[PDB]
Amino acid sequence: DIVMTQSPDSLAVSLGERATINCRSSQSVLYSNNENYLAWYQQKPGQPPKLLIYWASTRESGIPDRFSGSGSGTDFTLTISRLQAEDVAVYYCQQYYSLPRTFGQGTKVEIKRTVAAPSVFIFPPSDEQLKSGTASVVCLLNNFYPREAKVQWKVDNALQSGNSQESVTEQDSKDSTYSLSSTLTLSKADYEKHKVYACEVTHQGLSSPVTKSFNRGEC
Amino acid sequence: QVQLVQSGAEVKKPGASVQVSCQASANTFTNHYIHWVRQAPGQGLEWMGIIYPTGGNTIYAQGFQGRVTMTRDTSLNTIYLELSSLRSEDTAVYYCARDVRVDDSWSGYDLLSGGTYFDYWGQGTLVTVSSASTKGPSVFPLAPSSKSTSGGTAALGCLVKDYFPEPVTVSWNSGALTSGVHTFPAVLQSSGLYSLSSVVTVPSSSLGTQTYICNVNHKPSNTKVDKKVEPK
Amino acid sequence: RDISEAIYQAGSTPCNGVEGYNCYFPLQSYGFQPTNGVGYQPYRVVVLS
Repeated sequence: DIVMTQSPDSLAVSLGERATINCRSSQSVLYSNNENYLAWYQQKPGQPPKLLIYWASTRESGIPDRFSGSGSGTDFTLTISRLQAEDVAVYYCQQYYSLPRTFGQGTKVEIKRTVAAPSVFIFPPSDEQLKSGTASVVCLLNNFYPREAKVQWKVDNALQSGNSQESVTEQDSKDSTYSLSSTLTLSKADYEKHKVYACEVTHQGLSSPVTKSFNRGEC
Repeated sequence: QVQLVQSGAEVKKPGASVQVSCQASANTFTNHYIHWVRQAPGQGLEWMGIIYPTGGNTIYAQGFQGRVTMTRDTSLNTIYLELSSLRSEDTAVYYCARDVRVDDSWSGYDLLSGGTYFDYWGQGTLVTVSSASTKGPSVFPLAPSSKSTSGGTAALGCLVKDYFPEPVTVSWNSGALTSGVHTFPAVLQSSGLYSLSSVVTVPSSSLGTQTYICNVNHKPSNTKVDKKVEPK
Repeated sequence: RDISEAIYQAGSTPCNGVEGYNCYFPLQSYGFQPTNGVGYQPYRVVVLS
């Protein structure tokens, strides 16, 4: 099969820095017209995608030129000079060559994550979800640097997690920073009855996770 | 603008069917192959094969050969695609992004002139997996326990919870607050129902007592919400 | 083209509302004078189709 695959999977330079997104197909991108039937695409969060280049290197209408490059047989390089603000989006190659063809894995353009650790605001929920539900190790973050994110969601005051799940916001803050959310497995009374429930959060320059938690009986 | 760009939305359980529509402008029935495609929330796009709208000739991607139906409804302007034998794992976005038009002097069913690289407006659509825990609006108090509340690092109010209709305008932003909402996502728990942890920033006094509330109206359930979630 | 007074000179920077080195305004003053040479001196003009 054609197998268009991307090289970087994400970009994390500061805005106005210089970069490229690159791809290689498995084989066979030339048709023996020699136009190279491949394209380049983006979609920002919640957008249906659009092309930014087609027929290997013909740019889309109003394309930034710094954010535009070319295909070249099996291998290709989309330019990312002068890393434009609000250009941080899912981006990849696509095979125009034949009917089963696939888009590349949507490599994420982003701003450079600063040293910023998230705020320690997290704890187990208030009474309408803790006492009326479960006093579990609920976790949170605000303005975290996304590049080395971490979180806590465990009983007995562990300051870690394992039986837990989490999600992160867009990198919209000046630190390339994002909000964050998470939750943890514990008994509906036992997570508050234990020595603490953890709620901590960490980021790309955090020396340890922020002290979000509930004390024994404070959950 | 592009009428060939996608439309409509649905929710359906395992073993159900699904539907789609478009319109005969821009990449119309006279102007492209209606090369439908889908993408999961966790992934890049995949082909649902190709359709030629007038006369309705087709090719299917073989990964979906027993799961797919097509329609030459060009009198209604619609390349009205459909699907069958859906699953929870089939829940995905869908789009109608057109082919790059015919590239030669010839005429006919040019189903050798496309692939992944659709070259016209997608507009988007979605089919939600109705295997999940279908339920009404809820706004869980993301505001903190006694160890974390009443300090300058805290945040208050509530976020969307307990329903497969997990999207809601929660964010601790029900007008009792109207700025400083930390965008902590409404991710699904194991039953597909929401488990959101969003909260609104405040002064350290409000962060220990304020009447913060979430506008947690479960969007796929249509019902409104405004539930309070005060710290401490 | 550009019947406007907005900032225009950058896009590598986010172009915040500071009209300086962050992102300049283009439409600077056009004030030629008779104290200048014959080409620096201004023209009053009209055109039609």
